[PDB]
This record gives sequence, structure tokens and C-alpha cells, in this order.
Amino acid sequence: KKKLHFMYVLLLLFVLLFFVGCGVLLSKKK
Repeated sequence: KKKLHFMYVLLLLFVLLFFVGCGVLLSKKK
């Protein structure tokens, strides 16, 4: 069961970089 959780927890690291990635796109002007 932990095999699944260990696969999702690594996704979170991608989520943060995903949101901040677009944050600079908009903050660049508006």
C-alpha cells in the first residue's frame, strides 16, 4: 500500500514547481 503513497508524495514536488512556474509568467507584467 505504501508503494502507492510513495508515488504520489513525489508528485507534490512537481506541484510546487508547477504553480510557481506560471506565477512568474503573470507576475512578469500583471
